[PDB]
Amino acid sequence: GVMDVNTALQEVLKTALIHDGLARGIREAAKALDKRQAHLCVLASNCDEPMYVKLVEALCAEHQINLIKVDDNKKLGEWVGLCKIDREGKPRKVVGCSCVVVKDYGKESQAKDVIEEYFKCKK
Amino acid sequence: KKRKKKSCTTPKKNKHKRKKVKLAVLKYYKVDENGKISRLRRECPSDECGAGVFMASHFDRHYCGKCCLTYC
Ligand SMILES: [Zn+2]
Repeated sequence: GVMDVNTALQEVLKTALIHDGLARGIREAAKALDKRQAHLCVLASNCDEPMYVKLVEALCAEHQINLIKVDDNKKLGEWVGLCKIDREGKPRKVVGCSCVVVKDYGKESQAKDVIEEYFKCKK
Repeated sequence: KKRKKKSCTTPKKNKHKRKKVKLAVLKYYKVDENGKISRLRRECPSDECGAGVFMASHFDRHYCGKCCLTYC
């Protein structure tokens, strides 16, 4: 709670691939949403595709799934892990995602209060 | 024996190169400005991949890639 929601994404997505609970990319995300097995959806607003946001919003509106935004594309690679890390700690080859959907969480406490209570506020 | 090098065949076989289709997710869902969606692809009634896997709209049959089920 001491950190805002912009840092909860760097710990809820960093502790979910360990337990393999994502549908990274658009087609995996669409499969997860149509499978009724989606809990969190993450979008980057930097996608210039017109039909991308429309269908993602429509699927996230027909189903009762929380919608999130990050406003940046490439950096999401570090939130998910599509980067080549160096020995010094330098991620060089970065490929960023546009629609990442969570299906399960891990075992941590720092992110269990920051963004997980940002849902009912919208009700 | 002794090596005789006969490499002659009916030219050379070409390995099937797949076609790079961009954003194939688009054509499965039709989204209007009102929010409601329409499913343009008919779906397979199975258990291994039901609820999310669409079939093939060919000229005479519907076909699921994963199930290999064909409806004529
Ligand atoms: Zn099938």
